[PDB]
Amino acid sequence: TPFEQDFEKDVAATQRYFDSSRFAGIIRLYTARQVVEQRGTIPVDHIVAREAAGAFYERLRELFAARKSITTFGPYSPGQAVSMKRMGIEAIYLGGWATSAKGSSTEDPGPDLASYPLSQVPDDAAVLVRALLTADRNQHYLRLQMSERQRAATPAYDFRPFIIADADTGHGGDPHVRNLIRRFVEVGVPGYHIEDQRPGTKKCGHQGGKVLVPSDEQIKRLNAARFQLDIMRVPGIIVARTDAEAANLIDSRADERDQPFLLGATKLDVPSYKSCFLAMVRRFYELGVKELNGHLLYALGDSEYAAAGGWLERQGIFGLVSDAVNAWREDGQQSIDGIFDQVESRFVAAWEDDAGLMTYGEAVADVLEAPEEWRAFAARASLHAARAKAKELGADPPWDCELAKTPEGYYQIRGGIPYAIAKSLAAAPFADILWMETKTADLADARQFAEAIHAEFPDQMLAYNLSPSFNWDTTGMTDEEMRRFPEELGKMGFVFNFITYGGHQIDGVAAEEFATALRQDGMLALARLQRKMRLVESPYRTPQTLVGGPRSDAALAASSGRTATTKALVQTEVPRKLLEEWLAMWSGHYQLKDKLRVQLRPQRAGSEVLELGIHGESDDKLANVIFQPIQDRRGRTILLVRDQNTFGAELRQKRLMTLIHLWLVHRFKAQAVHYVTPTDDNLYQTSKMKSHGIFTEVNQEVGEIIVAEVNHPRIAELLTPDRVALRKLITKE
Amino acid sequence: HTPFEQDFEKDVAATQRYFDSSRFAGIIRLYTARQVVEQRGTIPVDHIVAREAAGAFYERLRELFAARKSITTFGPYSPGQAVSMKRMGIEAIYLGGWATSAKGSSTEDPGPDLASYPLSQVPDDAAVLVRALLTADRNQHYLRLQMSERQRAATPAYDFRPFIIADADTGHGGDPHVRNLIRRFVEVGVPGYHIEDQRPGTKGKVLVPSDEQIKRLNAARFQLDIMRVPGIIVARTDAEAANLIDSRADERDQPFLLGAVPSYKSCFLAMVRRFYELGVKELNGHLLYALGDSEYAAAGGWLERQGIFGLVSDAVNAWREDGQQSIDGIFDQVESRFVAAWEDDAGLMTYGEAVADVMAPEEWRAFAARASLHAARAKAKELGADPPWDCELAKTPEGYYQIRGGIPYAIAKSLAAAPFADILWMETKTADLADARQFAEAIHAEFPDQMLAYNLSPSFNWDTTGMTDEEMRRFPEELGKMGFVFNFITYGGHQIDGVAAEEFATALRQDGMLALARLQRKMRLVESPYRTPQTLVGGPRSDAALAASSGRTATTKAMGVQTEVPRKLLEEWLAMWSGHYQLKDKLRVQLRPQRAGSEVLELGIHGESDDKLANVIFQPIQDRRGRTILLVRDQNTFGAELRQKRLMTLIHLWLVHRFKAQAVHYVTPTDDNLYQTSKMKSHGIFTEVNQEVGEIIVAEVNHPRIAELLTPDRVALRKLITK
Amino acid sequence: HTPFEQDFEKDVAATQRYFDSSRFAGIIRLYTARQVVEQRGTIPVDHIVAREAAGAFYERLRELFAARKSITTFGPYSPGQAVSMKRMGIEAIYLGGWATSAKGSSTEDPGPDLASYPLSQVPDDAAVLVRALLTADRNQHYLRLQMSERQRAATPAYDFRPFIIADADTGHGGDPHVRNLIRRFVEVGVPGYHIEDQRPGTKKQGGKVLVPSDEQIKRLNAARFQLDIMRVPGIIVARTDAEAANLIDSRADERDQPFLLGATKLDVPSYKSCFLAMVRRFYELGVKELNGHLLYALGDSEYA
Ligand SMILES: CC(=O)SCCNC(=O)CCNC(=O)[C@H](O)C(C)(C)COP(=O)(O)OP(=O)(O)OC[C@H]1O[C@@H](n2cnc3c(N)ncnc32)[C@H](O)[C@@H]1OP(=O)(O)O
Ligand SMILES: CC(=O)SCCNC(=O)CCNC(=O)[C@H](O)C(C)(C)COP(=O)(O)OP(=O)(O)OC[C@H]1O[C@@H](n2cnc3c(N)ncnc32)[C@H](O)[C@@H]1OP(=O)(O)O
Repeated sequence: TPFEQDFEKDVAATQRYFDSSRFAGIIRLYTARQVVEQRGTIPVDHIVAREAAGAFYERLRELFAARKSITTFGPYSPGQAVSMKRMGIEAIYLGGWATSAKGSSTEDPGPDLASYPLSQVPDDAAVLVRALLTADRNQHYLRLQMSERQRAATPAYDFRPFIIADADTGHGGDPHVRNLIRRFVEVGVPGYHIEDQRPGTKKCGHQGGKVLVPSDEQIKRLNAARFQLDIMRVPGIIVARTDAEAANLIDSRADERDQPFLLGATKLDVPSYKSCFLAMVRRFYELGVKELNGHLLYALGDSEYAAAGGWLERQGIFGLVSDAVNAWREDGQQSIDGIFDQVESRFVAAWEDDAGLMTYGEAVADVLEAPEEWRAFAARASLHAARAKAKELGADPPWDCELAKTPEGYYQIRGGIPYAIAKSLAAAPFADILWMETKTADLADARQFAEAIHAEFPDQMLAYNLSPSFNWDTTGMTDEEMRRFPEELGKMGFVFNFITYGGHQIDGVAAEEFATALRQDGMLALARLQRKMRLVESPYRTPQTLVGGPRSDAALAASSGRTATTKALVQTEVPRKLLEEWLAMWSGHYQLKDKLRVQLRPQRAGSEVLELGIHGESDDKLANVIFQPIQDRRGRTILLVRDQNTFGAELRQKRLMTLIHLWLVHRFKAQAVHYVTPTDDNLYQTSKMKSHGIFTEVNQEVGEIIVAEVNHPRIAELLTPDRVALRKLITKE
Repeated sequence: HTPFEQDFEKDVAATQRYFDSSRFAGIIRLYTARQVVEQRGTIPVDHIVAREAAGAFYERLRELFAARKSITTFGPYSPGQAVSMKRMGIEAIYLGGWATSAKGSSTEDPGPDLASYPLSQVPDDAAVLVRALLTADRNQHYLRLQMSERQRAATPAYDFRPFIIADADTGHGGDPHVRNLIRRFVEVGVPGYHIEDQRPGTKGKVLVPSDEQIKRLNAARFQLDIMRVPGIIVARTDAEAANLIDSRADERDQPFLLGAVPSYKSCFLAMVRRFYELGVKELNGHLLYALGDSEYAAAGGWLERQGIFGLVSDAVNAWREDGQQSIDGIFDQVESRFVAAWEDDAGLMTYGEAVADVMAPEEWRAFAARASLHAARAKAKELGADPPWDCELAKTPEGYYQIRGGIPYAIAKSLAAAPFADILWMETKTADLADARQFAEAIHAEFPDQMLAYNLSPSFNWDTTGMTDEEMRRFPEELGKMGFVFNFITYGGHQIDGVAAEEFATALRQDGMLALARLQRKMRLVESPYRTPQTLVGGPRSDAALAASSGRTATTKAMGVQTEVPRKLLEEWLAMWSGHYQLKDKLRVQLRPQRAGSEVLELGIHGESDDKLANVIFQPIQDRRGRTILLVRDQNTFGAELRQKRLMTLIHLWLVHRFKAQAVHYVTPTDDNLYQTSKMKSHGIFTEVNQEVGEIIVAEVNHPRIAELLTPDRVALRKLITK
Repeated sequence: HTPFEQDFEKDVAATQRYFDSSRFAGIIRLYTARQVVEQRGTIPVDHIVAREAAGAFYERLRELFAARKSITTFGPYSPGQAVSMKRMGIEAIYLGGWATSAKGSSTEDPGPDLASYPLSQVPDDAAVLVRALLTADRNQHYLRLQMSERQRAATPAYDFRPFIIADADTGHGGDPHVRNLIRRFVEVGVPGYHIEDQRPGTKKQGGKVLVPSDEQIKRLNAARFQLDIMRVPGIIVARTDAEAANLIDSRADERDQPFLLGATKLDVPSYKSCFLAMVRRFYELGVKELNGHLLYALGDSEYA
């Protein structure tokens, strides 16, 4: 029947899609049929996400093969996202941290607990996608107005939405994951990252209490994600993150893959950690601190309280409680917060110490005093399997992991890179990119991970996070090592590397500076910003054009049939064009035939150190000057020159650099020029420039500094608009 | 009287007292206390955030108005920016439609400021700011409770009250739209709102009549009264730059109406039809109208006589010559010449100007300026003047009347609105104190107590004004003197957000992770809260919440380097110095940029009273190989009795160590500077010292001697201080 | 011709064909194919739900028009009601501002039909209906796949295509507002929209204010422009409220001028003057409540 044919057709199409190279080495826990059953009859098409996912994945694969990588950050505004793409960053990251910090109209801003509605990050992403798509429409409108030559001169930016957004833990089970993924796709996001934490379990300001889930639950999240993406015909990029490097807890011991990393007590005559904790709290309560009534949460038996009480007595913890409660009364019954913390820390240490906390592998290893054969077996063995092997070998050490459980019921695990590897390997067949969460930026830790993964999956693309809070200047790395760090990640197969909430940070610094500047220097604060924007030729210079006014006018013209009523320059800096005209004379006299362009930008971003460059038709830098203007206390300006070049030998001793100096002196109203660590050429140059009368006086501490005082009469003479004196200078008359 | 009637009378009385309070002195309501109470229903509501903010914010503005002072602010583009400006000590916040338009939302594409977003858009934006501020306050207060009383007197507490004036555009329609818009602002906690006298969706600037503007303001006040919020209503006029108005009905606008030949409309459509007929199919705007043959004929005749049809032929030929591309540019050329021709021939002027051409001259001008059309005609006919004047003839195709925009019209509008508004605001493009004065003086002549507001366009090129840097610095203070109490850089946040993103993206591609290192260094130097971002967003208070929620059962415990030479080092050296010369004064070291975001630093030594005893304004510079030089531009040991005791030598030792300096350059040194550096050479701090008297000192650092002095035993250092 | 120029010319040609298709027979556009393509940018988008619904829905209406037949429907107040009426075999759905006003939202108090809600309000309502219909279809189709061939022939399959004509009120302002409103409808899958010739925020029998025909036409043209950009052949319904209207906010348009009322006894003072004078008398006789005259600055001569 037509009905059956339509079905078989889509199943076949879906099957081809499944079997395409895109999903090589990917396992699905469902059939093409199971996907088509969900799709209904009325066509839908999430084209933005579909096309973005394709190009973005192909591009990452390309960079993986070349051992290169994208290095990006999280934009905190649509403007920031559009800006990054102009500056030529290929892809964008969007994180839950910044989403948490920003809040919304109904969500108070706060810490990254992923406590917002699951719609929060997609809602944020939607703004970025609309910003990018709009930027593209505005760019394309302007480019249509341009001539072919203008189009080859002005650059076209790539505003495709290559985004990998934060899906947190999935915000629940499979219905939550699918809903979350659906919301991302619908707004055009092609990439999503899911971590192996338990939801609503995150702590701030502690180096403890990070709770993982079993690997089977993580895998089902990834599989659920893939299912949803398949239904929607979007080849979305699934990033599987593990938090196992820094984790201490897991909410279940059911999965065999996690059981090697379970910690347990070896001294079994010790009472449970839970019992001992609650007994300690109950003692505080009984001694009269009514505040600490946490024990009322549980219904623990008298036998357990007794046993636990005995242990706390022996170890002198009950002693510390008495002392603490007495200190509490002495102070005069104030916040117990600080005093309780003191006792708890000492209690935890005492329990850990006495209980003999280790893995089952470590426990059986102690009884065997081959050693290294066992470690390898333990690391890949379930609990039931490891016990069987040990008993066969005549080892049967006392080991109980139930005894080490927290009050909530979370089991303790040995966090570290080995555990991160174990988890990531299990997840590799269900994910396109793997990511080990890290606090510390360290290439050795990254290598350990990357090598272990690639040993079993040579084609597995990776991702590396860079915490904005991590103090880089405590690593002891050189500036040059810091510069190369992103490239070193790329070499190890980490293709997508991100400064999570970079946008949040730069947004803050900028607001602080401008607010301070406005109170300090009034409207000069805005003047200085505007100057900065003109120098780098920022689009924000003309903000009406930036947001898309030209295209909007066009729309109004179309809407109104051109009936809508539309009827009713002072120089701020010495223009680059002036030097280009001088270089036209110079190029003429020496008969060079190369049209010379002048460029003046900061040598690096947001630097006071400028670089003037002379560029040929091939865009080769013929000459340059790296300098920085400095004012004295009265506002008198000095040009400080750190480097200069007329790179071509056959362009030297023709006063090319003298023309540049004349422009720089005029542009910056310079009274003097200081050359720091001059060369021989520099001594010869400045001495002759003194003879031509550009400088009145020239002092030279050979090898260290040249100080050249400007001859203002002679500058004025050369700058006369008739260019008589200037023509003589160029021709050497 | 029944309980029902008593409850009513009570609230009416309470509402009447509220009406009559000094807060609303000189304010006219077009409704009674009864009319407000009958809207309120039975079930209590309380918009406390907006209510309390409005009270404090209004009192504060009144305070600043009487002292001839003012708040100078900008529009934050993020909740972080809004919280930041309050830390930096800015008292109030502006929120504008421009930035809201530019940002967009999950369902709104970002774009130009046409106020084409849903009326909920700006309130939704404001809600984030209010929540950010309220949360900042809760986080601050939590931390301050943990502090001791001496820590609380040491650390400063910032004011995070939501003093916001948000953009209500044109009101987004009639009274139901205005009330809905105001309601949405109040519900999210905004205490101030600004409404302009434009026609919606016309952003060629079209005003509305003053009666419509007033009804918007009155509608706003009504809604605020219902909600028991003494909200700050800002009445803006766009009449300074306007050319059109969508009605001639209001008497207050009639003095500014321009009037005249065939109608401007007929002549325009005939011109367009000619382009169409000559073969430019693109220009078919004439199909919008059903203009009669008689009108087309008349209009055609006029265009022929004046040679406009001539210009069309020429234009269409140029269009074909180029090769039939966009007519946009060519049509504009012709339209401009056409407009000029029509204006010229029609004799386009106000009715006052028309009768003036035909009682003294100056007596008439004064009468015309305050007279309706019917009134001005009556007076003229009585005086035996009856000039030909038709304003219908000058109407645009849409039907908008033409008006004489300018500061005089802005004044006329603002004066009519003054009894219904708390703050008046003349929209301006150009920053100009003379234009501001003209406005301020005219308003204050009739309303001495009327508070004003001044907008500062981010796009306005300040360096084209010809003002000095010092004049630019004083501009905000000069506004404050003329009674402009609230002055704002509309979308400042948008601009600074952009520059920051450009720089960091460029920095990241240029210097990799050093781009982040440098940002972090900057944050440490100014001691920014963003240094510890976990604390900033409110982690400490969140942990407390988790402890309460869990009864301290939730597991938080586990089982199984100096980045810069610290200021403290110098403080310890100054403790030795203070000791030897027996000063009782504990000396504090401060090193911040001399002005915001500058490479030029200022090290300052501060006493217990926070008086600056000494300072050094310097800036580190690298050569091409990375070698560092300290460039000193100024230096002071301000107290004469603290001089020649090697105070400045200790500071230099620290600066040289902190910045790994190989040399020190002093630019435009004084005599004291020559004496100082010469003696510092004798103590061995410098190896060589060259001095071009009055111009520059170059001092090369003696690394052996620096290392010696920095030895942790401080033997050499002790000798230096005491000798 | 460069690849850039070729891609442009291609889309303009495609757009021109679309313009000239029979679908838009007798329809005037005040803009060119070029002016539409200029707006579209580079990155593909596709509003397929609205596009396909618009096609089928328009063809079906044309069919019924030629047969002198019609769809008789109502406005569903819930997604359940919308799905239900399709089961009962009603072909198309209406969605009105009245019900949207009466229902309110999480931030909008329910109230009279003044179209004072944000312009996003009715599209937000429509989005629920479209999702309800699309979901009903997916649920139906899932069950029908489980059924045998015989069962399929037995049990009827309902048509849950989103044939909706939704209320765009007056356009909620000028062309930017209309285009934004239309865009929001299309994005959620609505293929039909109705725009009336009233002045916004003017609704109250009597006191019904119309706008000139040139302004109404520009709304419709602005709507068409937006639909063309988005490649959706959307059904534009032009409503007139002129049957019961008494007022118009301008006399500029020639088409309305035949219907203008005027005074023939010219020795009578203006209606405005007489109204304000009446109110001022109440005020002067001591009713302080009636101070509406303070809104205007009417001269002494006019008051006299
Ligand atoms: C700035 C610093 O602190 S680092 C030192 C700068 N950079 C370098 O040393 C890199 C190598 N050097 C160079 O590239 C070039 O020689 C530069 C940049 C120093 C000078 O560039 P040029 O284009 O040659 O300078 P320009 O032509 O303006 O020279 C000005 C005068 O000095 C003369 N001059 C320049 N270099 C020399 C030389 N090596 N020997 C003799 N005379 C010289 C020129 O002939 C000219 O005088 P003239 O026209 O009367 O003969
Ligand atoms: C920095 C520029 O670009 S120009 C700005 C210069 N600033 C001023 O002129 C402001 C007023 N002057 C001053 O405050 C001083 O010049 C300052 C800034 C040097 C501060 O002075 P001090 O804190 O006394 O500097 P300090 O004591 O470290 O001087 C180092 C040596 O020079 C000596 N010295 C300082 N001033 C004098 C002087 N006027 N005459 C002789 N010797 C002097 C000191 O005694 C010391 O040597 P000694 O103790 O072995 O004899």
